[PDB]
Amino acid sequence: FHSFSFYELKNVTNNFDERGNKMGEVVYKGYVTTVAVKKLLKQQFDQEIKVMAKCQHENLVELLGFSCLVYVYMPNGSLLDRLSCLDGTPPLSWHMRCKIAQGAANGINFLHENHHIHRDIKSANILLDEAFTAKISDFGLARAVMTSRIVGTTAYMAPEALRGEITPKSDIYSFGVVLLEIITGLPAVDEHREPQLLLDIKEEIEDEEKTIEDYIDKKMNDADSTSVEAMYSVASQCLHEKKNKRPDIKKVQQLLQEMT
Ligand SMILES: CC(=O)N1CCN([C@H]2CC[C@H](Nc3ncnn4ccc([C@H](C)CC(N)=O)c34)CC2)CC1
Repeated sequence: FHSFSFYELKNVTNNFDERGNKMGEVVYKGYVTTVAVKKLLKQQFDQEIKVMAKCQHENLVELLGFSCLVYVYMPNGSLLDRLSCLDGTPPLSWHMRCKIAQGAANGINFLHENHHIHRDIKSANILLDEAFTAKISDFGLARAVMTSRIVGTTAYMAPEALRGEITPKSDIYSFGVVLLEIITGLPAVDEHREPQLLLDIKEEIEDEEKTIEDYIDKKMNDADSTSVEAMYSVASQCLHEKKNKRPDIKKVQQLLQEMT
């Protein structure tokens, strides 16, 4: 990685302009080569560099350098934003959704093959490059087992992860939630919606209260029941309450390939 100075990153962000250079959180839009600057805690900074040095893959965001963490800028933002058509972007087609799901699984496979647990798999952490290729980001919580500090997004977390367990099996559950967001175009949690949690639609379908067809994102024109049901079957297997009954990432990756 390339080592940068604080002023060397201050003026590229136009003196950290909150609008306009602010992307979110804090993340700022600079130029070196279009880049994403994450200004931060110190413990999570060191781990982020450690994971990025060993983990290089086409389905993982690339770290450019450090100071502040600089990444190559993903022109099509997050999968979360694209699924909600944020800022007027056109809906993702079923064909693109399938490639994104496959790409995300390839990224998680690489992390797991290298004995790494992500711990924060979610659609906000799946970035999209110039060709809409899935790029897994945010390795600040990533680990190479119990914990007193329960971390992550509750809407995506496995039951054992909320109880304090750290296991690659929890990454599988979280990926299952992402797969449901891809099928439905719905956010994992919505307080102004019934059911509030998306993972709960699995129960509604299993109890025959509703069908998968009832939940298919209506903002697509190219979905077919066969591939939609095959992705839902993967999502359902991933969302097993018993961690040992979930498929490993290699089986998920295998099932998503047989889908196309
Ligand atoms: C409410 C509203 O307007 N928005 C629109 C903007 N949106 C976000 C803002 C951050 C953004 N992050 C990144 N973009 C591009 N490349 N890139 C490389 C690494 C990173 C990040 C540090 C990691 C990450 N997982 O975010 C990025 C993704 C889209 C929030 C909702």
